[PDB]
Amino acid sequence: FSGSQAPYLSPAVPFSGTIQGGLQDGLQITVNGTVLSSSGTRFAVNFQTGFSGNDIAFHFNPRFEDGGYVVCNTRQNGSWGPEERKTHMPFQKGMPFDLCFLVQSSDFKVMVNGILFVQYFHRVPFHRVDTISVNGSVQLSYISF
Ligand SMILES: CC(=O)N[C@@H]1[C@@H](O)[C@H](O[C@@H]2O[C@H](CO)[C@H](O)[C@H](O[C@@H]3O[C@H](CO)[C@@H](O[C@@H]4O[C@H](CO)[C@H](O)[C@H](O[C@@H]5O[C@H](CO)[C@@H](O[C@@H]6O[C@H](CO)[C@H](O)[C@H](O)[C@H]6O)[C@H](O)[C@H]5NC(C)=O)[C@H]4O)[C@H](O)[C@H]3NC(C)=O)[C@H]2O)[C@@H](CO)O[C@H]1O
Repeated sequence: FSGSQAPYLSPAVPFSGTIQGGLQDGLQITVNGTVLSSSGTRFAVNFQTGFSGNDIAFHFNPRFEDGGYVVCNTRQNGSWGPEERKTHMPFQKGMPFDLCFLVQSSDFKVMVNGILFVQYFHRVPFHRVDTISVNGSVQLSYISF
């Protein structure tokens, strides 16, 4: 590791932890782990304000359902917005993955196993994000910065 916040090593799922200094343009956050085989049909990574879960700037939510698709959304003052759905599944049940979020001024760039998968254009100010959560059908090796 060569970043500036110590990695969360082998974090238990569900996980919620502080992002030191908050999201910043240029910050890269990696979630590295394995999708579980028979422990649910969904997982999510949430970039959120505090630990309540009612204000999530970016919810990245693969669903092994209806062919496999990924939901991208924002929750503000407790309410979900209109979902962006990509109708391709880049993960696989039982399989290891490397999931990398690069914060840019206009969007998150989301890379799955070294391929840019989606760009989520910010709906709310990313500076207000100070917490990352991961939940659902995954086990994690690390979350790094
Ligand atoms: C004229 C007419 O009659 N028209 C109707 C339409 O109105 C109707 O359309 C449907 O209308 C309903 C409302 O009535 C709704 O809008 C339907 O849309 C669906 O809405 C659901 C619920 O919001 C969507 O599912 C949710 O999606 C969001 C992202 O957008 C999240 O993925 C939600 O997942 C939850 O996420 C939480 C945070 O990560 C998580 O909680 C965490 O869990 C952790 C443990 O793992 C830990 O506990 C932590 O503390 C906690 O915060 C939850 O576990 C997680 N829940 C689940 C179940 O995973 C997700 O629930 C859904 O995607 C959306 N679908 C669509 C298509 O938009 C809308 O379809 C239609 C159809 O009925 O009929 C017409 O006739």
